[PDB]
Amino acid sequence: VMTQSPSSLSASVGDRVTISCRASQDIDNYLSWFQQKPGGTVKLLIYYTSRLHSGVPSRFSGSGSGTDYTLTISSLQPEDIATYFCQQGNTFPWTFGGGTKLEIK
Amino acid sequence: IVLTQSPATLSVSPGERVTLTCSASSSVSFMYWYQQKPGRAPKPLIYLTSNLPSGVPARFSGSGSGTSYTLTINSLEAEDAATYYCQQWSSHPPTFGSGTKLEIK
Amino acid sequence: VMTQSPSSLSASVGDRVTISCRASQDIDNYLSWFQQKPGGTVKLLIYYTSRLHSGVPSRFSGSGSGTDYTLTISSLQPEDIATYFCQQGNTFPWTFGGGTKLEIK
Amino acid sequence: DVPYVLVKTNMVVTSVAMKPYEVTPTRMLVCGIAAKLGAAASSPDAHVPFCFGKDLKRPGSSPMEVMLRAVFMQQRPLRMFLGPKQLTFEGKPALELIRMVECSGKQDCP
Amino acid sequence: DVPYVLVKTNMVVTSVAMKPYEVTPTRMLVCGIAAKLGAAASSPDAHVPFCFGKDLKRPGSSPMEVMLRAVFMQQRPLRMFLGPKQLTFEGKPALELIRMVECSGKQDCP
Amino acid sequence: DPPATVYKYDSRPPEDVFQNGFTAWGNNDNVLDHLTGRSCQVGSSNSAFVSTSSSRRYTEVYLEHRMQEAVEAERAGRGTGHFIGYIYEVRADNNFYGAASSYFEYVDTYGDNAGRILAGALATYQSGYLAHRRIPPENIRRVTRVYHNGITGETTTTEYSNARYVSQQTRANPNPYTSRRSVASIVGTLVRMAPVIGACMARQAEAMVLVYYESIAYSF
Amino acid sequence: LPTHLYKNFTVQELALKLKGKNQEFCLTAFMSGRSLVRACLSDAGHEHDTWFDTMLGFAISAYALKSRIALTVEDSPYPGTPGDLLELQICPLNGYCE
Amino acid sequence: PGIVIPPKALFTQQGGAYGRCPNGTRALTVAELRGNAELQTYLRQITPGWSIYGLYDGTYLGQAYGGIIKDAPPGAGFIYRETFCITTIYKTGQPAADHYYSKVTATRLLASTNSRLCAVFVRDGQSVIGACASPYEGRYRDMYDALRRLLYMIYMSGLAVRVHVSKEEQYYDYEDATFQTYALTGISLCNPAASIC
Amino acid sequence: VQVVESGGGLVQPGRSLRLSCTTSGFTFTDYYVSWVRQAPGKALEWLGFIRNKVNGYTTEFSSSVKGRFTISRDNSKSILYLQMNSLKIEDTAVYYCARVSYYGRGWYFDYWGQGTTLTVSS
Amino acid sequence: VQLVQSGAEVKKPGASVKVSCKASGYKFTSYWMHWVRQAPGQGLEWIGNIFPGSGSTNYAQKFQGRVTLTVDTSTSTAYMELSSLRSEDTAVYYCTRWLSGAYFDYWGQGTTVTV
Amino acid sequence: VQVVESGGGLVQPGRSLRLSCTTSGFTFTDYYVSWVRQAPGKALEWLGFIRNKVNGYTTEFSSSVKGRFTISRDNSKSILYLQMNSLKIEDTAVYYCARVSYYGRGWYFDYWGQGTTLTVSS
Amino acid sequence: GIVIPPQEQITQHGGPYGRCANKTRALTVAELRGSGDLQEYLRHVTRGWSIFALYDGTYLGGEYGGVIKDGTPGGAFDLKTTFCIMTTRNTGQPATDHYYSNVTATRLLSSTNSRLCAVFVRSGQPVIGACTSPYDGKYWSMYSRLRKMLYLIYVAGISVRVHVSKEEQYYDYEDATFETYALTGISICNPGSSLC
Repeated sequence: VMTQSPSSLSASVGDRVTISCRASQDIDNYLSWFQQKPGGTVKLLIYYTSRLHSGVPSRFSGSGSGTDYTLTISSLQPEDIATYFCQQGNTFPWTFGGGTKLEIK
Repeated sequence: IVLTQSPATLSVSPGERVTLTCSASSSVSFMYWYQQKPGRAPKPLIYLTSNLPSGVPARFSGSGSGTSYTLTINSLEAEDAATYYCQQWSSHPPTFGSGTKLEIK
Repeated sequence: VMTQSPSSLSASVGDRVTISCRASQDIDNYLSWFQQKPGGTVKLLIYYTSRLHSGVPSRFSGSGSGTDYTLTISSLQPEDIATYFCQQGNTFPWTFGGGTKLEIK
Repeated sequence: DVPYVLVKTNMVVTSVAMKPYEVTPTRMLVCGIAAKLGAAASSPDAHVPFCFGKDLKRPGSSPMEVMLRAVFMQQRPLRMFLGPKQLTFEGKPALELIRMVECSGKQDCP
Repeated sequence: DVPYVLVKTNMVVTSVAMKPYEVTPTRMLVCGIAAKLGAAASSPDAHVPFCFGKDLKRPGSSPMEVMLRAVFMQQRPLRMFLGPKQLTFEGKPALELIRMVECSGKQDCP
Repeated sequence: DPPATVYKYDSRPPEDVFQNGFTAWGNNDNVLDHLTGRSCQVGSSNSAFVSTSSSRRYTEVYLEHRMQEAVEAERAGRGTGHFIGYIYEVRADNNFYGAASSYFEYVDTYGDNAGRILAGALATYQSGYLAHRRIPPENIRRVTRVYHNGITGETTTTEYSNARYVSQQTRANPNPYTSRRSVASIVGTLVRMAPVIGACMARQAEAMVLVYYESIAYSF
Repeated sequence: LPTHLYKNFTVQELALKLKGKNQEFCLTAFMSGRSLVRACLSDAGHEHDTWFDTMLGFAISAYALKSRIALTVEDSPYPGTPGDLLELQICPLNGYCE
Repeated sequence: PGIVIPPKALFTQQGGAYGRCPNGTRALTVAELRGNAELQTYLRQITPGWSIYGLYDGTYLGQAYGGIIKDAPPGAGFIYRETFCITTIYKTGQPAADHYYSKVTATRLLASTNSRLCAVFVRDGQSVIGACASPYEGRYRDMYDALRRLLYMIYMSGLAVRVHVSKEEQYYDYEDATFQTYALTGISLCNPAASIC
Repeated sequence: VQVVESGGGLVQPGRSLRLSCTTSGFTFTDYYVSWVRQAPGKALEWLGFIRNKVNGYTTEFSSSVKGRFTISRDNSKSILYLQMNSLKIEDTAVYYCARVSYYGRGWYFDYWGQGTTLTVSS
Repeated sequence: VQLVQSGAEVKKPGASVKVSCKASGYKFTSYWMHWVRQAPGQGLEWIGNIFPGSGSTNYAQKFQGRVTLTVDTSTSTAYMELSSLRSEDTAVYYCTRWLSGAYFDYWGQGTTVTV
Repeated sequence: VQVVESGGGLVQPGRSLRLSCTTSGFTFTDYYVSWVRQAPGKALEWLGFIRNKVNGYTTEFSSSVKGRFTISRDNSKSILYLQMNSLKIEDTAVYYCARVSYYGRGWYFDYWGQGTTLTVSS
Repeated sequence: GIVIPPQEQITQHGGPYGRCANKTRALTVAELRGSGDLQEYLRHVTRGWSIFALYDGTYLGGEYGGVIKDGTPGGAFDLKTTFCIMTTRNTGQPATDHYYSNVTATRLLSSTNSRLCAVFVRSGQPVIGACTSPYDGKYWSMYSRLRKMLYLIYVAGISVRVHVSKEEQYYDYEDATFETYALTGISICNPGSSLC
């Protein structure tokens, strides 16, 4: 079982924003983040902890250990409005998070 | 290996600056130096090159290159009345210079 | 058995002469010649069919194959008066000829 | 004796020796000294003995001996598994080698 | 197979191989390629193959293998007895070797 | 394809190489004598071919073994335990010749009775190139000064740039070399032990120990 | 019987002969500026074992590489005779034993 | 980029104590453990009661904690009493035929007390296939004394070789291997003029 | 590097169906591919994956759908097939086929495709 | 850490002499010791060295067959023995320590020998 | 090279006699030696030869003389002897000592001596 | 000179089409010419118009009269009989001990089973030959030790001493100008060493 917070969040252009995703027990740094725009295409942002996938701008970054891991966005732009997810990869079967909806005021 | 020093004996006025050179028949990487007093054991003075040991005053320094090394005396006193030798240990067996004694005017 | 002909033959100075020498069957080029001076002297002249022994003058010559073998002297000189023979070495025991005399008149 | 197996990384084999086995006449020990490349002169891994017992009742080189000869002649780095039991060499304790693997790369040889 | 034995002269070994025996175990074949001096660039007398067998119940090496290794490493001319039987090699049939001597000079190796 | 850069190992200090470069010894230009090592032996060193390598991993591992020799030498009881070595960068030009292709040309031209199998293996292993009689400093570009400090074990690498290097676009000669028939006799090839490095390559770097290669290739 | 250790020597000679009903193997060491040391090994007592062949191979390999060796010899009960070989060690290549 | 995952059936019931697995057997890596769902599901019924288990470069925890897997530097798993070991042979049950490769060169070695001598053949700087040979076990064990001489010969020099391979059995000696290993049944030196390689 | 899915529509209860997942741009015999599900009012759940050539084309399945949904490869056409022996009402979802990579000691998804809709109704 | 040695001797030519150099203050097993002599009005000269932990020794070529270096662990004293003395052997003999690096640090007194 | 015979004179039926052939100028242990006769009426008849060191100094004869004449060597003096038994009333002939050389793949003679004379009367 | 084999080594059944049995080799023409007993034994057996072929020529027998002819090497093996002779003989001499001082190995010979032989040289001329075999002979147990040193001397060209035993004689070489005996030792020595 895996959870996230906040369920929904809204801000403005230039507001530093962080998302908290946590697990039930030690996972040994195996979290991957995903971004799903309304169009239905699902892309990868960060696969191993705190390392950026090819094509993702340097704004996104992550940190953490043990049970708590936090994704951080330097600044929100009009093209960042989507839903984000966190996925674990330590033990089969893999489990996905509940997702967080991020709007722009 | 053959080592040559010059002059055999050195004379100088107090407080001046003087140097001695010991040459070699073949090139060696490093040039050790030793100080020797009459009726007692000699004591170490420099190791490798331009590198002083603990306790020896900073008023002694040396420099040089392949097949030619020098020892620089920058602050003369009555204590410096002694004998100097240079040693190689890059090719077995080691060789010692014949030495040079210092005399105060 | 082995035979020769003619028994005797004569010539003069500068007269080319050839002697015949044959065997019962093919001897595979193992035929030799000899020169027995008028008294108490034997010297080899040709050992293979055509190969010449050292010390024999080059005027002598020989050729043949199968059962027919001949010896030819380019020109006769007085010293040539002697008796000549033949000998084969294909199989044991070796056998000699009857002889041939060379005369001058 | 060492209570657990030790794993050393990036050593070479620098000598080979032969000596009769005292406990039982039907064996002998092949012994050598290993050194860690570029290690500290005062480090405990800069000089280490090791030995393993060969059998005599069957002719032919054991799989260990050929590899040891090849590495000794060519001087490649390798990873060696040492322990747990100890033997004697040069009048001093020495470890027993169980496994021997040549080095492949930085992902394998830290 | 050729019903009569052939003899070759001025042959030099250029390659060796090793492969199992098809029809019955406890046997082994050793094979190679021999080149003839003075042969044309596309001559049929170049690259003549040869094979001979080995018994696996006797350890060590038979004399033929030792001589083959020596003359291979030193690259000397030899005299070859080949045939009459034939053996498989790399999808092609190759003749058998029954005796092999090194040449000394033009007296017996024209 | 022929390369543009070649590398060589040496111990002579860089402060005089740039004014002198490297030079051959004599006028013997036979290829097989150079490959077998007979022309690089002590008391018989008379060769007109300077030998260089075109792969840097081989030179680096060679220098690493040379550096490690001093540690065991000191531990045995002789030498301080400090090492100074160098690796050089030389530009390739049309005057250089390959070794494996020249050896195969010689073997093809003069027959298999004059050939030696392990000579070609040594030539291909070391990927060597022959610089003929002279290799001028104008092709020298950069040097690496490797220092081993025995008091603590730290390894230090530094580089410098030549002030006389000249930039030109020229690559190695594609045509193999041809040599006359040898007049001497050869028993074997000379090879240094641990690692396997050709005699002619290590003799110009520096008693020396040389052992026939055909004697070690099989296990006794 | 006394036992002695020799270090940093080089193999100079090598022989294999038939002496009596059993084979024999001998070698001679050398170092500059001192005496020579000679020892022999016999395939007697040992039988149906591969000890002799392995020691022969080791000694031949040591001689071929022209490397330095360390040897242990047992004192001969009477003078002027080779002793009995006990242990052989190969010094590091291009170097010296410690 | 990947690894070869050993099958589940090779799991040893009697684990090695303090890192010494029985002869002819090798320890297990964490990467090879994270890629076997069947092995992980099977393992949950065997480790109760707050236990802890060691691995080659990690540590395994029991069902009381929840089966978490954690990484560690090499050699850190033998400090604990119990360790996982896996057998290193596998009979495929497949028909045998002559398979071969070309232009290869041997570059690696491996051995233990009672195990095969193995090598890795590389073409153009990349691994191709692995081969092994034993004098104590297998169908082709009689050829060890013969093949080892030529193997040592081709090791010392950079001669190109053609390697013959039998696929009736497979070996899992090299840990975290990125290639397959089979048995060795032949060696042939390369020769272009005769069209071999 | 992209991947496209085809097939879907309406399947009655007790009826079978097979989907498609066609790839391009990458060597198909080297990499791992997998399948994902997304219930309308729920999160994402994982089904299984097929291994590559070196591992011998073996497959792993999740306990939810054990012995119902198989996976097959067709190397000559670079097509992935997913068979469904039975379908029920609860199985309506958007299906994704995705790739798998390998880092130091792990596995991660890196491409996803575009998705398709499958519905079960009467 | 100091080094203390014996006194000055006088000997008849043809005999042999034996000199001691006792060390104290540190673990003597893991450091080399060097032997160097100085003739009157002449430069230094190297004899040999010994490692107590292994017992291996190295000698100069010109002293081979004449000198022998021994060490006693019970008293931590090193012994040097030279045989077949001649008139050229009159010199002052020193014992010094090596650090497996760095430099010679601790010397000793004279211990002159007259032949 | 010089080869000279000695011995002979006159002999009566049933009396033996040994002839001497003494040589110089060559290594005696490596070559062959033969004895030939010239009874009145030419027709030189070959009798026998002795071998060299490499073959063990064996002997082969001709005709039916086997069991009558023998040949022995004294290698330290370069002297060879020929022993005869009961001389037949017709054995009268000049005996010749000659050396045998080997070339190609056959044999021949090369050098000849002066000869010795033996007359047998009653 | 040329070594002429003895008569008692003839085999009763010649090789079929040019393959003599094991431990056997064909007879050369030169050896045939120089033997009386062999010629005598060849006759009284060959009859009709039977033709026979030798290693380096041809033999005509029966009613031809016994005519020997020279030919190219291995150029007549196609006939149905080739004379084959054994290459082993017991001498009956006691256990001697002989050596030949400085010698260098020059040639090697081997065949199926049989033995490995070497020819030793001094300033360009043959001196003696020796052979070793793991299948038969009094000194079969010494093969595994001598083969290593023989390989080493051949490859490295080492000047060595040779211990030989004259109990057995072998005729493995064609038209040999030297004798052959059984090898029993080998030693690498300095001048005047005692261990030799």
